[PDB]
Amino acid sequence: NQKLIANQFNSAIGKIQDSLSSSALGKLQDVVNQNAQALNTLVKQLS
Amino acid sequence: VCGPKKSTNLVKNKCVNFNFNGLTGTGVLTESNKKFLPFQQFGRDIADTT
Repeated sequence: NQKLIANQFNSAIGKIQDSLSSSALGKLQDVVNQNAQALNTLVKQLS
Repeated sequence: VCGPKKSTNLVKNKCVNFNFNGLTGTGVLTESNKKFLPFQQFGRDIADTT
């Protein structure tokens, strides 16, 4: 079934791009948002 | 009613102590591209620093 298996793999890889061009990286965006919020609170405590 | 208030002349592009009308600080003065409204005196940023 080699040709069928290669075709299924190629279309499954092609759907990852179309899912990512729409997000799904929330676990990496949370870390950035938390560190920026903590530095902003530290700086606003000087007033 | 009070006395007069003296003024020196401003120097750009080097580290000074400044005093603009009761707002003191220390830093480097440089010409800007910001445009205020004609009643505003100074600007701040997100963290409320001048």
